[PDB]
Amino acid sequence: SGFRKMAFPSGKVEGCMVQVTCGTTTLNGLWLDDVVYCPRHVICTSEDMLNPNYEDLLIRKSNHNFLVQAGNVQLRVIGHSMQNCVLKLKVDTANPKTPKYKFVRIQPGQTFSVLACYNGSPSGVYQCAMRPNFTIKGSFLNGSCGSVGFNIDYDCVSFCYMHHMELPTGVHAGTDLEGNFYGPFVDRQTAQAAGTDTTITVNVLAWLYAAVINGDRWFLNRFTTTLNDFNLVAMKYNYEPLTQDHVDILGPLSAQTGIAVLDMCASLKELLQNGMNGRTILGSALLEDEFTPFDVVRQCSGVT
Amino acid sequence: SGFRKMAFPSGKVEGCMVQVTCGTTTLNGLWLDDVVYCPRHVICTSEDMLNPNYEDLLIRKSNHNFLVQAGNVQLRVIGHSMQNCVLKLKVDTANPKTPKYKFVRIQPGQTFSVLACYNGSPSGVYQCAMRPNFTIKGSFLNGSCGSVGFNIDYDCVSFCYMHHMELPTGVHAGTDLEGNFYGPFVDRQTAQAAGTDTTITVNVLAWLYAAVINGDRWFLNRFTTTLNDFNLVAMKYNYEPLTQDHVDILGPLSAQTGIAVLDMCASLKELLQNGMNGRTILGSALLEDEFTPFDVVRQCSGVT
Ligand SMILES: *[C@@H](CC(=O)OCC)[C@H](C[C@@H]1CCNC1=O)NC(=O)[C@H](Cc1ccccc1)NC(=O)[C@H](N)Cc1ccc(F)cc1
Ligand SMILES: *[C@@H](CC(=O)OCC)[C@H](C[C@@H]1CCNC1=O)NC(=O)[C@H](Cc1ccccc1)NC(=O)[C@H](N)Cc1ccc(F)cc1
Repeated sequence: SGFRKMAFPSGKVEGCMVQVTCGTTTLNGLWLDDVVYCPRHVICTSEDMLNPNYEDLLIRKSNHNFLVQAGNVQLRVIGHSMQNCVLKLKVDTANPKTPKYKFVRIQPGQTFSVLACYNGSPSGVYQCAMRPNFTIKGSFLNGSCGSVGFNIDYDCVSFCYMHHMELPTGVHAGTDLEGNFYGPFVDRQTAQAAGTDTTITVNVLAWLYAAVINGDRWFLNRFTTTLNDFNLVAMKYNYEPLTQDHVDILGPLSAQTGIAVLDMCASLKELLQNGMNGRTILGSALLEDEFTPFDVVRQCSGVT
Repeated sequence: SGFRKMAFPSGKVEGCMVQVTCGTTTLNGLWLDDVVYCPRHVICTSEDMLNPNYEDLLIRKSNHNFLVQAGNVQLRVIGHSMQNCVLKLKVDTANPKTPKYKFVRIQPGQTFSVLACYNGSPSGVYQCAMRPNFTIKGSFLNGSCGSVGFNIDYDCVSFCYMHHMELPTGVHAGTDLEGNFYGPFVDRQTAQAAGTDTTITVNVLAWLYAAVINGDRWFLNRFTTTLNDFNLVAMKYNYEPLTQDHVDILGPLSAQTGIAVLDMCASLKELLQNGMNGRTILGSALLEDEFTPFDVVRQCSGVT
């Protein structure tokens, strides 16, 4: 029993992290086979911030202008190209520690693990959700760009995020590993705003199931509701509408606990309208929305 | 910016995890050089658990009663012995992935990362604190015994915890890697109770500094206090006394924010006496006590 913010083991990703330096600028890269992927803003200076001419900046760069180090050991760059907002540096040594991997794009509300790195050295691992406004509430400092987010599906590492920037509101934005931003963001220093965020309803319901599995049941009465009645309340509290698909994905948790999905919706409706009245659920005094149904299963079942 | 529950990168520990089977009973082991360490209750059956006579059980077994697997490769056992509550199985091959390591015994209030494993396969990593009552609030299912906790100091893995059992209250108990339990617990299935738990004051103060660094400042007041005055309030609310060494460990956070520790104590005193009033600190409606001053520095400064 117990429930924690649990990340995937990070070893397979740690072995792929490198440092990329161009001029005075250093950030992280992801070394897979004979290519290093990193944010293309490594080729910028301060003069280029508002309107970087990335093609111009890259044409002026040779392979020798890129300094790639793995564990502070230099790899030699033998080619360079741009894909969207990512630079792809071909190196003359393939990474013998490359895991089976895929590049995936995650959907809003889904979670991933982030390996926070500085100067090619991993600092820590934590769990993040892609918010409905396509930002993440990460933990990143200067030097962290090129850190990646990932999930492990079976034995495949599914890379889904590469870190690029922090908005003034303290949230984070980045790309998939093909260099396309999540959300309405660009890698130039225009003033950019995220949309109003909302609460990920299906994930709150999943977390309430995790509480029931762990014995924290005080919020469970034998109440039930309809999907439409629940959504009329959810919207008053800035919760995402619940669809029948979301109901379907909660099936395994409903199956384990014996609590129908719309009964849990009724419990959540009561928690929203009346509050938690000083009580905690799974150690939190707020309703938590960064655990997916799969996250709860995997933690409450022991998948490896 | 940002602040998450962040674990250490787990790759150096992943390479040490093995599966140990004795008859029908399987759990995890830690493979370092040519020794595998695991909980000694692997040698037990149902009737042993009231009062396992572990010396008898161990001496009557042969090396061939132990099946150790690193992935799918079998490691032949060439000796078996017991140190306190840990079994040491000498194997015929040294682990080629053995990191620099130490076995350390951590003090109450300190944090560590847990690599939760099943059948020798890592499943996830999360951060834990040793509670003042010498239990941990972990996330463990059947098959997780032998999972370890650790910190990474420089490039040395400091192993501090190996998982053995769950108390009826839902909290967890285990040993250091010398096989000595934290707290008064024993590896017998008997009614065992943890003493009252208290809140780790120095950690709450570190988390309030993390909040200020991240721009949450509403709870700051203009007052100061003394260690003696504050400690009268701490004991009213079941907080651990604050020591001068705790004040000094907070100095790096005081230096970064310009808020004296005793000023922060005065702010915490008001939070304990009035609560939060439907406001939040770092996205929580409770005072969080599982981040040490170092965890905040390491995260808010980018230690790798
Ligand atoms: C990574 C840059 C790096 O490591 O390379 C050289 C050391 C860094 C990460 C953030 C710093 C602090 N916390 C972070 O998450 N990113 C930047 O500094 C980023 C560079 C950039 C990226 C894309 C367009 C323009 C500049 N700059 C910023 O994050 C600041 N906040 C400026 C900014 C940029 C874009 C916005 F929409 C708002 C604000
Ligand atoms: C690990 C055991 C394992 O993997 O062996 C393979 C068959 C497991 C971990 C707990 C399972 C569910 N969540 C956990 O954390 N440990 C046990 O099952 C443990 C075995 C044991 C260990 C030491 C003395 C006696 C039995 N048994 C228990 O944890 C239950 N809760 C019984 C118990 C034991 C000791 C106490 F103080 C209170 C309750």
